[PDB]
Amino acid sequence: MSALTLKGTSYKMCTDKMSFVKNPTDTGHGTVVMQVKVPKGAPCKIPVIVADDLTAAINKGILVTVNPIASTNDDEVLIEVNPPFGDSYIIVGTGDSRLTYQWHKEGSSIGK
Repeated sequence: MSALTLKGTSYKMCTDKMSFVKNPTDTGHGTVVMQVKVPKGAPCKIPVIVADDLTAAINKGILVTVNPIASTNDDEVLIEVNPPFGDSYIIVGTGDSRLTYQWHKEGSSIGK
């Protein structure tokens, strides 16, 4: 939700081929912890989104740590995210270059 900084407000997009160096994992502390990479051509404030739609038409979840910036185009980094209760797809990137990872939090379609 745009009630906090990094959600649809403004960023210099990454559009070169991103990846997870570590998939998101539910900490039980209210957070989902991942590692991500950018490879070349990309000065960017790395677009971290959370959706129900695989494309970030919805803009559900919050950045728990700082939203980082690729100042070397190969930059890779620790990020934590926070969905609300229930379903999500964590999304890393913009362009065809973006990836996603499915996560459900307790209380909608499953109990954990």
